[PDB]
Amino acid sequence: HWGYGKHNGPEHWHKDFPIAKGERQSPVDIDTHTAKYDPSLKPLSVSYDQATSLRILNNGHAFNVEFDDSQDKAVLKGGPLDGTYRLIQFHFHWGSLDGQGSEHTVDKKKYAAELHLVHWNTKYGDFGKAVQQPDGLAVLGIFLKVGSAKPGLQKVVDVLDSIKTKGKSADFTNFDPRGLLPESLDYWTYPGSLTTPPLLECVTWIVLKEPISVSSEQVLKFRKLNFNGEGEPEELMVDNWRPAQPLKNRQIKASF
Ligand SMILES: [O][B]1([O])O[C]C2=[C][C]=C([N]C(=O)[N]C3=[C][C]=[C][C]=[C]3)[C]=C21
Ligand SMILES: [Zn+2]
Repeated sequence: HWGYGKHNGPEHWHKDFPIAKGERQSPVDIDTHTAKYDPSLKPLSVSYDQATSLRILNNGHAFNVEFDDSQDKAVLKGGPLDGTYRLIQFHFHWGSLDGQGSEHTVDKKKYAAELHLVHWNTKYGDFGKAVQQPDGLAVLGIFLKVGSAKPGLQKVVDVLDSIKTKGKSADFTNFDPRGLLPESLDYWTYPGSLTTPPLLECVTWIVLKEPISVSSEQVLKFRKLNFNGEGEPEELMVDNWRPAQPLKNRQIKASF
Protein backbone atom coordinates (compact mmCIF):
# COMPACT_ATOMS: atom_id res chain seq x y z
CA HIS A 1 0.00 0.00 0.00
CA TRP A 2 0.90 3.68 0.36
CA GLY A 3 4.11 4.78 1.99
CA TYR A 4 7.05 7.11 1.64
CA GLY A 5 9.12 5.08 -0.77
CA LYS A 6 9.94 5.82 -4.41
CA HIS A 7 7.19 3.53 -5.68
CA ASN A 8 4.41 4.40 -3.21
CA GLY A 9 5.35 7.80 -1.87
CA PRO A 10 3.28 11.02 -1.80
CA GLU A 11 3.45 11.29 -5.61
CA HIS A 12 1.51 8.07 -5.98
CA TRP A 13 -1.14 8.60 -3.31
CA HIS A 14 -3.54 10.26 -5.75
CA LYS A 15 -4.12 6.93 -7.53
CA ASP A 16 -5.82 5.39 -4.50
CA PHE A 17 -6.91 8.67 -2.90
CA PRO A 18 -7.90 11.19 -5.62
CA ILE A 19 -8.56 13.79 -2.91
CA ALA A 20 -4.76 14.10 -2.84
CA LYS A 21 -5.35 16.72 -5.53
CA GLY A 22 -8.24 18.36 -3.69
CA GLU A 23 -8.88 22.01 -2.83
CA ARG A 24 -7.62 22.06 0.74
CA GLN A 25 -4.68 19.68 0.88
CA SER A 26 -1.93 19.74 3.50
CA PRO A 27 0.77 20.46 4.26
CA VAL A 28 1.55 23.85 2.66
CA ASP A 29 4.30 26.44 2.66
CA ILE A 30 3.61 29.26 5.10
CA ASP A 31 4.52 32.56 3.40
CA THR A 32 4.97 34.78 6.45
CA HIS A 33 4.68 37.90 4.36
CA THR A 34 1.44 36.74 2.72
CA ALA A 35 -0.25 35.47 5.88
CA LYS A 36 -2.81 37.94 7.16
CA TYR A 37 -2.91 39.05 10.77
CA ASP A 38 -6.41 38.54 12.19
CA PRO A 39 -7.19 40.65 15.29
CA SER A 40 -10.48 38.79 15.88
CA LEU A 41 -8.42 35.63 16.32
CA LYS A 42 -8.89 34.49 19.92
CA PRO A 43 -6.04 33.07 22.03
CA LEU A 44 -5.52 29.30 21.97
CA SER A 45 -6.77 27.45 25.00
CA VAL A 46 -4.74 24.29 25.66
CA SER A 47 -5.90 22.30 28.69
CA TYR A 48 -3.71 19.27 29.09
CA ASP A 49 -3.54 19.13 32.91
CA GLN A 50 -5.88 16.11 32.98
CA ALA A 51 -4.32 14.36 29.96
CA THR A 52 -4.26 10.58 30.18
CA SER A 53 -1.69 8.91 27.91
CA LEU A 54 -2.30 5.17 27.33
CA ARG A 55 0.50 3.89 25.13
CA ILE A 56 2.87 4.27 22.23
CA LEU A 57 2.69 2.47 18.89
CA ASN A 58 4.71 2.07 15.71
CA ASN A 59 2.07 1.88 12.97
CA GLY A 60 4.46 1.48 10.02
CA HIS A 61 4.75 5.14 9.04
CA ALA A 62 5.27 6.87 12.41
CA PHE A 63 4.88 6.32 16.14
CA ASN A 64 1.74 7.49 17.92
CA VAL A 65 1.28 8.19 21.59
CA GLU A 66 -2.44 7.63 22.30
CA PHE A 67 -4.56 9.25 25.02
CA ASP A 68 -7.89 8.45 26.65
CA ASP A 69 -10.33 10.55 24.65
CA SER A 70 -13.48 9.05 26.17
CA GLN A 71 -13.87 12.18 28.33
CA ASP A 72 -12.73 15.82 28.15
CA LYS A 73 -9.41 15.17 29.90
CA ALA A 74 -7.20 17.13 27.51
CA VAL A 75 -8.89 19.54 25.12
CA LEU A 76 -8.07 22.34 22.70
CA LYS A 77 -10.33 25.35 22.23
CA GLY A 78 -10.26 29.02 21.37
CA GLY A 79 -8.23 30.45 18.55
CA PRO A 80 -10.14 29.95 15.25
CA LEU A 81 -11.97 27.03 16.78
CA ASP A 82 -15.63 26.87 17.77
CA GLY A 83 -16.28 24.08 20.20
CA THR A 84 -14.15 21.59 22.10
CA TYR A 85 -11.60 19.27 20.57
CA ARG A 86 -10.28 16.27 22.58
CA LEU A 87 -6.67 15.12 22.22
CA ILE A 88 -6.58 11.57 20.87
CA GLN A 89 -2.91 11.25 19.93
CA PHE A 90 0.29 12.82 18.78
CA HIS A 91 3.04 11.77 16.43
CA PHE A 92 5.94 13.19 14.45
CA HIS A 93 7.26 13.44 10.88
CA TRP A 94 11.03 13.65 10.48
CA GLY A 95 13.85 13.41 8.00
CA SER A 96 17.03 11.52 7.27
CA LEU A 97 18.90 14.81 7.64
CA ASP A 98 18.47 17.82 9.98
CA GLY A 99 17.76 20.07 6.98
CA GLN A 100 14.48 18.28 6.27
CA GLY A 101 11.66 16.46 7.97
CA SER A 102 8.90 19.01 8.62
CA GLU A 103 5.74 18.85 6.54
CA HIS A 104 4.72 22.52 6.65
CA THR A 105 7.48 24.99 5.71
CA VAL A 106 8.07 28.61 6.71
CA ASP A 107 9.02 30.72 3.71
CA LYS A 108 10.25 27.49 2.12
CA LYS A 109 12.42 26.63 5.13
CA LYS A 110 12.18 22.99 6.31
CA TYR A 111 12.61 21.94 9.96
CA ALA A 112 14.27 18.74 11.17
CA ALA A 113 10.85 17.46 12.25
CA GLU A 114 7.20 18.28 12.97
CA LEU A 115 4.99 17.24 15.89
CA HIS A 116 1.22 16.77 15.40
CA LEU A 117 -1.14 16.83 18.42
CA VAL A 118 -4.45 15.59 17.07
CA HIS A 119 -7.81 16.67 18.49
CA TRP A 120 -11.36 15.82 17.34
CA ASN A 121 -14.52 17.93 17.60
CA THR A 122 -16.57 16.33 20.42
CA LYS A 123 -19.81 17.40 18.82
CA TYR A 124 -19.28 14.52 16.40
CA GLY A 125 -19.23 11.79 19.04
CA ASP A 126 -16.11 9.92 17.96
CA PHE A 127 -12.93 10.48 15.93
CA GLY A 128 -14.29 8.20 13.22
CA LYS A 129 -17.22 10.55 12.64
CA ALA A 130 -15.11 13.71 13.02
CA VAL A 131 -12.69 12.86 10.15
CA GLN A 132 -15.68 12.86 7.81
CA GLN A 133 -16.48 16.48 8.74
CA PRO A 134 -14.86 19.69 7.34
CA ASP A 135 -14.38 20.93 10.90
CA GLY A 136 -13.91 17.55 12.54
CA LEU A 137 -10.26 17.88 13.51
CA ALA A 138 -7.94 20.41 15.06
CA VAL A 139 -4.28 19.56 14.61
CA LEU A 140 -1.65 21.52 16.52
CA GLY A 141 1.59 21.61 14.52
CA ILE A 142 4.91 22.29 16.23
CA PHE A 143 8.23 22.49 14.41
CA LEU A 144 11.35 20.85 15.76
CA LYS A 145 14.87 22.20 15.16
CA VAL A 146 18.15 20.55 16.14
CA GLY A 147 19.98 22.19 19.01
CA SER A 148 19.54 21.77 22.77
CA ALA A 149 17.84 18.66 24.14
CA LYS A 150 14.14 18.85 25.03
CA PRO A 151 13.71 17.26 28.47
CA GLY A 152 10.00 16.81 27.89
CA LEU A 153 10.71 14.53 24.93
CA GLN A 154 13.29 12.19 26.44
CA LYS A 155 10.67 9.86 27.91
CA VAL A 156 9.39 9.36 24.34
CA VAL A 157 12.94 8.88 23.02
CA ASP A 158 13.84 6.22 25.58
CA VAL A 159 10.88 3.93 24.92
CA LEU A 160 11.48 3.81 21.14
CA ASP A 161 13.63 0.66 21.55
CA SER A 162 10.50 -1.18 22.61
CA ILE A 163 8.61 -0.32 19.43
CA LYS A 164 11.28 -0.54 16.76
CA THR A 165 9.09 -2.29 14.24
CA LYS A 166 5.68 -1.96 12.65
CA GLY A 167 2.90 -3.24 14.86
CA LYS A 168 4.73 -3.03 18.17
CA SER A 169 3.31 -1.02 21.09
CA ALA A 170 4.22 -0.36 24.74
CA ASP A 171 2.48 1.07 27.79
CA PHE A 172 3.04 4.82 27.93
CA THR A 173 1.04 6.13 30.85
CA ASN A 174 1.54 9.37 32.79
CA PHE A 175 3.11 11.29 29.96
CA ASP A 176 2.58 15.07 30.15
CA PRO A 177 2.27 16.63 26.65
CA ARG A 178 2.70 20.15 28.05
CA GLY A 179 6.42 19.34 28.01
CA LEU A 180 6.38 19.50 24.20
CA LEU A 181 4.91 23.02 23.93
CA PRO A 182 7.05 26.09 23.16
CA GLU A 183 6.84 29.16 25.42
CA SER A 184 4.69 31.15 23.03
CA LEU A 185 1.38 30.01 21.57
CA ASP A 186 1.41 32.44 18.63
CA TYR A 187 0.20 30.69 15.51
CA TRP A 188 -0.82 30.54 11.86
CA THR A 189 -4.16 28.89 10.97
CA TYR A 190 -5.77 27.62 7.75
CA PRO A 191 -8.21 24.87 6.56
CA GLY A 192 -6.44 21.73 5.34
CA SER A 193 -6.32 17.95 5.57
CA LEU A 194 -4.61 14.87 6.98
CA THR A 195 -1.06 14.63 5.56
CA THR A 196 -1.34 10.86 5.12
CA PRO A 197 -4.00 8.80 3.31
CA PRO A 198 -7.03 8.94 3.28
CA LEU A 199 -5.99 12.63 3.17
CA LEU A 200 -9.44 13.70 4.41
CA GLU A 201 -10.06 17.46 4.23
CA CYS A 202 -11.25 17.64 7.83
CA VAL A 203 -8.49 19.57 9.52
CA THR A 204 -8.27 23.06 10.93
CA TRP A 205 -4.52 23.53 11.04
CA ILE A 206 -2.90 25.54 13.85
CA VAL A 207 0.87 25.81 13.38
CA LEU A 208 2.88 27.41 16.15
CA LYS A 209 5.22 30.23 15.26
CA GLU A 210 7.83 29.20 17.82
CA PRO A 211 9.72 25.90 17.31
CA ILE A 212 10.89 23.61 20.08
CA SER A 213 14.51 22.41 20.00
CA VAL A 214 15.69 18.81 20.34
CA SER A 215 19.20 17.40 20.46
CA SER A 216 20.87 15.70 17.54
CA GLU A 217 20.87 12.52 19.69
CA GLN A 218 17.13 12.71 20.30
CA VAL A 219 16.29 12.96 16.58
CA LEU A 220 18.86 10.26 15.80
CA LYS A 221 16.79 7.79 17.85
CA PHE A 222 13.73 8.60 15.71
CA ARG A 223 15.82 7.63 12.64
CA LYS A 224 16.59 4.18 14.04
CA LEU A 225 12.94 3.12 13.98
CA ASN A 226 11.75 0.71 11.29
CA PHE A 227 8.96 1.10 8.66
CA ASN A 228 8.97 -2.70 8.37
CA GLY A 229 7.64 -5.25 10.84
CA GLU A 230 9.88 -7.68 12.76
CA GLY A 231 11.43 -10.41 10.63
CA GLU A 232 11.17 -8.30 7.47
CA PRO A 233 13.94 -6.46 5.58
CA GLU A 234 15.00 -3.48 7.68
CA GLU A 235 13.77 -0.16 6.35
CA LEU A 236 14.78 2.84 8.44
CA MET A 237 11.82 5.04 9.33
CA VAL A 238 13.02 8.39 7.94
CA ASP A 239 11.58 11.06 5.64
CA ASN A 240 7.97 10.14 6.54
CA TRP A 241 6.74 13.62 5.53
CA ARG A 242 4.58 14.81 2.63
CA PRO A 243 5.87 17.74 0.49
CA ALA A 244 4.17 21.17 0.53
CA GLN A 245 0.91 21.18 -1.47
CA PRO A 246 -0.61 24.09 -3.50
CA LEU A 247 -2.42 26.56 -1.27
CA LYS A 248 -5.00 27.22 -4.01
CA ASN A 249 -7.99 29.22 -2.79
CA ARG A 250 -6.94 29.56 0.84
CA GLN A 251 -5.48 32.32 2.97
CA ILE A 252 -3.32 31.66 6.02
CA LYS A 253 -4.24 33.83 9.02
CA ALA A 254 -1.77 34.79 11.78
CA SER A 255 -2.67 35.43 15.40
CA PHE A 256 0.28 37.83 15.81
O1 LIG B 1 -2.27 14.97 9.24
B1 LIG B 1 -1.85 13.94 10.21
O2 LIG B 1 -0.51 13.45 9.84
O3 LIG B 1 -1.75 14.57 11.54
C1 LIG B 1 -2.96 14.47 12.26
C2 LIG B 1 -3.59 13.20 11.77
C3 LIG B 1 -4.59 12.45 12.33
C4 LIG B 1 -5.03 11.28 11.71
C5 LIG B 1 -4.45 10.89 10.51
N1 LIG B 1 -4.94 9.74 9.84
C6 LIG B 1 -6.23 9.26 9.87
O4 LIG B 1 -7.14 9.79 10.51
N2 LIG B 1 -6.41 8.13 9.13
C7 LIG B 1 -7.62 7.40 8.94
C8 LIG B 1 -7.58 6.04 8.72
C9 LIG B 1 -8.76 5.35 8.42
C10 LIG B 1 -9.96 6.03 8.35
C11 LIG B 1 -10.00 7.39 8.58
C12 LIG B 1 -8.83 8.08 8.87
C13 LIG B 1 -3.44 11.66 9.95
C14 LIG B 1 -2.97 12.84 10.56
ZN1 LIG C 1 0.98 14.08 11.04
